[PDB]
Amino acid sequence: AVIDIDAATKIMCSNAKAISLNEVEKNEIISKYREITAKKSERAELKEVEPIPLDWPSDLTLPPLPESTNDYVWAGKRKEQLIIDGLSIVIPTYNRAKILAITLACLCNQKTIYDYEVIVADDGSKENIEEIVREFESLLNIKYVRQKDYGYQLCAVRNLGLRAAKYNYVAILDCDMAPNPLWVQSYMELLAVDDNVALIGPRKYIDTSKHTYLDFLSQKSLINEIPEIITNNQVAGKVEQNKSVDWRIEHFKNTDNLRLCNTPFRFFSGGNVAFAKKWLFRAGWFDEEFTHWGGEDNEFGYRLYREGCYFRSVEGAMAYHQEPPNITVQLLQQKVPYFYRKKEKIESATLKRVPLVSIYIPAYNCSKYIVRCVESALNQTITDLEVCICDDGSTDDTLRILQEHYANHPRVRFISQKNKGIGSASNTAVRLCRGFYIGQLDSDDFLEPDAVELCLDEFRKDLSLACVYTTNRNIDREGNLISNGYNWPIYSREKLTSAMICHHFRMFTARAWNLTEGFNESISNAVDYDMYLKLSEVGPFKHINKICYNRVLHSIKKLDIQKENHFKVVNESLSRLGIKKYKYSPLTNLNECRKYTWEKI
Amino acid sequence: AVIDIDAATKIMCSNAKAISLNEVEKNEIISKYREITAKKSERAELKEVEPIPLDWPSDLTLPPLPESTNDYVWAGKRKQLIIDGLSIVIPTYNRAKILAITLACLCNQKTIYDYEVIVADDGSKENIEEIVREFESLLNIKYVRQKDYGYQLCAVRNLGLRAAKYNYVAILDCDMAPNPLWVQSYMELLAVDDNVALIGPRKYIDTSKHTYLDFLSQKSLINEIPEIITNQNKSVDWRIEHFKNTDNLRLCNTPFRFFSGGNVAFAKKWLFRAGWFDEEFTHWGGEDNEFGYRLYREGCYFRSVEGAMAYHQEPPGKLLQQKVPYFYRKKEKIESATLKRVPLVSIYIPAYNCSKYIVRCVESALNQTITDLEVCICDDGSTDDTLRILQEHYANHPRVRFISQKNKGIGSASNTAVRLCRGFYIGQLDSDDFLEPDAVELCLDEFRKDLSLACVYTTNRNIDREGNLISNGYNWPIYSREKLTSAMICHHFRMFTARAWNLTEGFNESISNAVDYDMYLKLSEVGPFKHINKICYNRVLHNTSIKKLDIQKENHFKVVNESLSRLGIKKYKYSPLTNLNECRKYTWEKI
Ligand SMILES: CC(=O)N[C@H]1[C@@H](OP(=O)(O)OP(=O)(O)OC[C@H]2O[C@@H](n3ccc(=O)[nH]c3=O)[C@H](O)[C@@H]2O)O[C@H](CO)[C@H](O)[C@@H]1O
Ligand SMILES: CC(=O)N[C@H]1[C@@H](OP(=O)(O)OP(=O)(O)OC[C@H]2O[C@@H](n3ccc(=O)[nH]c3=O)[C@H](O)[C@@H]2O)O[C@H](CO)[C@H](O)[C@@H]1O
Ligand SMILES: O=c1ccn([C@@H]2O[C@H](COP(=O)(O)OP(=O)(O)O)[C@@H](O)[C@H]2O)c(=O)[nH]1
Ligand SMILES: O=c1ccn([C@@H]2O[C@H](COP(=O)(O)OP(=O)(O)O)[C@@H](O)[C@H]2O)c(=O)[nH]1
Ligand SMILES: [Mn+2]
Ligand SMILES: [Mn+2]
Ligand SMILES: [Mn+2]
Ligand SMILES: [Mn+2]
Repeated sequence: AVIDIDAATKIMCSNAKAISLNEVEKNEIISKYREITAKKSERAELKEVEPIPLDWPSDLTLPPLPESTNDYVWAGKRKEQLIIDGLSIVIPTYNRAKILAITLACLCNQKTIYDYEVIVADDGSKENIEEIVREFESLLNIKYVRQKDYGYQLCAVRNLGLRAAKYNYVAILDCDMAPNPLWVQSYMELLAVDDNVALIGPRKYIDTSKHTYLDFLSQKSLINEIPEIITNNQVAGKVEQNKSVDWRIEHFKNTDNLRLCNTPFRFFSGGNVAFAKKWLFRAGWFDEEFTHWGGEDNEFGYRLYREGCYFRSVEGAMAYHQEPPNITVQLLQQKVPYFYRKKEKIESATLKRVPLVSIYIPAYNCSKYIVRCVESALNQTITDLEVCICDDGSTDDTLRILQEHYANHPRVRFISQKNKGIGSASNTAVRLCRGFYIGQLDSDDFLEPDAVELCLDEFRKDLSLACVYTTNRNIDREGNLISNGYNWPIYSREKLTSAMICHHFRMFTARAWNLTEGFNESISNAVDYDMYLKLSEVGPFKHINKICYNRVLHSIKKLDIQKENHFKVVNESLSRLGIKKYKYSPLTNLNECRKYTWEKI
Repeated sequence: AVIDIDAATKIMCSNAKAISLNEVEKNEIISKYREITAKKSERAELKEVEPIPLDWPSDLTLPPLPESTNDYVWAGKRKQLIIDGLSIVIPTYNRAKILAITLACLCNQKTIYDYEVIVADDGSKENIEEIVREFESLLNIKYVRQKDYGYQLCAVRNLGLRAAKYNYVAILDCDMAPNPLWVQSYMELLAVDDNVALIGPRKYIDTSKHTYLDFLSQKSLINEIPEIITNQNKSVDWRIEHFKNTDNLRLCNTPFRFFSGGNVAFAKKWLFRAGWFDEEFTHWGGEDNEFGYRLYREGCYFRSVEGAMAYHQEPPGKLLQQKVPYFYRKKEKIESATLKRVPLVSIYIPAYNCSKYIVRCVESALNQTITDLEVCICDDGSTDDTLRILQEHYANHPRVRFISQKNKGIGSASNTAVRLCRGFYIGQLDSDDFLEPDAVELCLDEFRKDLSLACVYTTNRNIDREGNLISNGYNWPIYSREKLTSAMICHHFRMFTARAWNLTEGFNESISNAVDYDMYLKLSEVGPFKHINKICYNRVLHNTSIKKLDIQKENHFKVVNESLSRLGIKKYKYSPLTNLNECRKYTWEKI
């Protein structure tokens, strides 16, 4: 032999090539994998303690957490000016002019206080769409965008309009989705209060066939009067017809309009939605790689979620789908890791467009202990992950080593930058990660073969979890054991705002991270505590009591005053919670002391 | 019952009003101003020195400044982008036959970069869609349309630019038939340096005799057709004469004057940075010229390309002053003065607990020999009432604008105050200090005398927190970059070009002190400085600094210099010649 890349990854690339590597080889490598990721994290010393420090004030109560990952009421509380100009409404159209007409009519009948433009988006229609639009030029503040015919390009056309949209609030409407008179108002009135929430309107099905667009401009309510169509469903051999309905509405009333749902994107359907345009630049636009089978909605909604955008249902946004003359799970799979992606076995397992996990690593001068650091994650029971490193202007071979090692690794990705400190390094690396579950791994340390896996099981139990940390063992730079890391048994916010109990190896929901101000780039240290204190405000944490992190154990007078300094700021900075009646002051005037006192002000 | 604002402004807010003020009420106000501003800055002590620090390494030569504010070659040297392609927004209004010919010419483009054609239709009566729809199987053509609500050129240009999907855009009046090497000539340059906007030359020709089809088969006809006389010996792009003297503008200092939305190409990033086209316009110009100005102010460069020739087809039987002070603005007197929309000058004041000395500050800016000036104050999360003072003082002032943010250092307040300013000439004014009534004028003069000039600065005399004049401020007789890179010789009052600033990284929001020395150092690289040897600044002198902080002060200092490691200097390090903390003596260690 000589040198190489992990077997974990080796197998996936093999399972990929349509030309089967000889079983004899494949097996030999799989085994080598199985044995290198065989050890199991060893549980830790079972302790016993005071959940919420007694010293903790009995008049102080941190702002209650959110009741789910999409709880927008709680998001509303989070205090923290905007321009409420108008609502650019994009209507994707492929022929059906006589219908776009009706939809344009029901858009003339809008009783709202907001300015709204209608952007008819034509994706290479055959019928003459511009003819229609011109007819309305005298009623709506209408615009027309067109792209040539090159297939089914809804995502592409959706993008044109949204691009053409001039306001800060966009809305999307299939050309067959006739809004009700209160559509604009309903969306806008909510987008004006919270712009971090993507309103989703419901729908009903109507056979608008017996009418022309004139009937609607006339009867400015006719749209709410036309009977919902009926469906001839086949139930076990014999026919059963019922009133076709929006399958989502049932779910809407059972989640308080998705305020409690932990997977709102499952209901996001671009045929009638509204949101702040800023999100397009944050989570991207509709994926044009999607064919007519769909998935683009969920996949888009997912990325909205992964950034921190919320989801909400509006009844005032009811749209009417005009009657046109199964296995979605296999469509997301690749681009939506979170809820949908299920584990494959190394044998049949294969690389993923978007990894389920992203191990970020801030690296500065971690010369020799960095190739050990990266393989400690590439060699994990969870094969569906990636490693993103950020060279913080190392003054040593670090970066050079990363290249002659990972410059072509399908599962590793780095980025160099001029040294800006540890707070930054991270932001840069985290931003590099494309996965939903994100863990921390410093340069000189290294993990345990099932660290990531162990955390992953905890996220799956409570999809409300924002973070999950394990415990660690203090290690010799050389690699020798010399202690077991501090391990506070149970997690609670109070204990956190009293002492840094988030032992190392941490894992957080990218969405949760995005709901935070990110890493603090102006402090020499206390970076971890800050980030994780910030996280505690976003959601609950879960601690596993096993040793999954091997940490190297690596104080000149003046310095110290900084450390003490930083530590207390962090807790104070947590004024974010709108807490001003107290203050976490030191109790002593010593450097290495951490004893604190809740002095009132 | 009496109590109000200030003079100069008072008048301006009048000369504007539509009710003739009793010349009496007025007059006195005018004397107020005159005597309140009739003072002039006394010359500064005369010193004799040696221009370049005699310690300057012979083998150290500072990278040469640009030859003109728009020297894109220099810019080029200084120092992965996604070169997706070109988005060509073609503003259309009928002339459907001409469009067809133009589109036909874009079909014959010989280039390697990918491109798209967005037809921006501003209320055409004719069937533009038909023409677009015709060129579908030849061009990636998108077609956008807005209703006829008048002459909305800018409007439509923006609609299209918004619809652009690539990182590079281009505009071409519906009748501007591009030459075969157009798209290429632009991308070629755009891919190497996206901080320079490309201006294309034109030619007027007769097109009626043809049909868009001719140009499709005769891929080389638009070049053979004869120039005519549009409404010498024929009609010629007046700009072309200038394009060959200024070395394609590389030497021009008012490049925004040759900017046409009929034939240009630039990095879309600019729309997002200098603003889009100003829809507040009517039937003619100003836009091309005003948008270009803004670009200019945001550090953009203008370079006329030749290969981007375009042919202006002949039609069938068919304002600025407010927003542009750098060139056109005319220093007009007070009694007939006014409030210009876009100001010519802006004064930024980082504020932090200056409650006791702030009104005295802001005021002085207004009470200047200059009328077209503004003040942009940024309260850096003051603890005291600073903010309230400002509020109930200028919360309505038609020449003052302020803002609040949690205290984050001086390097931040600046980057925020300056980022707030709207004028072209920016001057620094510290809260507790106060300027002389003619300092914005003096500086303003020097700038008039030279446009290569990036910054002009005077000198000052120190003051007692209260007002008692203490000692006269330091003064280096003559400027030079080599000197500033050896010790802060850039005294206080300091005015620099908005553009200059924009060519820099702004203030350092990470250093307790030296910020000042870091900006004018960052600036000294972008352009030349002029030094007015007259006292125009009165700065308070606040006392006792305990050793510890004095330990970082000297630290920052040196860092600032070295930090000017952007000049690509790798062999020298500006180190100390003493471990003492308040010492500033240096040595050039050859590394
Ligand atoms: C009520 C509902 O479940 N609506 C969704 C459903 O559409 P539907 O299954 O209701 O079919 P549909 O034809 O109404 O959806 C087509 C929508 O896409 C447009 N179109 C169609 C063909 C074309 O070549 N270009 C084009 O832009 C057309 O303008 C219309 O707005 O499934 C789609 C999957 O893509 C979208 O997620 C729709 O929002
Ligand atoms: C190459 C050139 O010399 N261009 C400038 C010159 O054009 P011209 O004097 O040649 O004016 P023009 O008749 O070519 O019209 C200018 C452009 O505006 C468009 N248009 C016209 C009327 C309308 O209601 N909507 C509309 O979009 C039209 O398609 C054309 O693209 O002077 C104008 C003053 O405003 C513009 O600065 C043009 O950029
Ligand atoms: O300017 C820096 C300094 C440190 N680090 C990294 O931040 C982590 C923590 O710092 P270090 O090991 O030096 O001490 P630690 O902070 O680990 O206790 C390690 O990844 C360092 O490699 C960094 O990215 N940039
Ligand atoms: O946290 C601060 C501290 C000061 N300043 C402003 O910084 C400028 C210079 O501050 P300082 O007084 O320290 O500078 P000096 O007056 O000492 O030159 C003054 O206008 C202050 O009002 C600020 O914006 N933020
Ligand atoms: Mn449909
Ligand atoms: Mn370490
Ligand atoms: Mn013209
Ligand atoms: Mn001061």
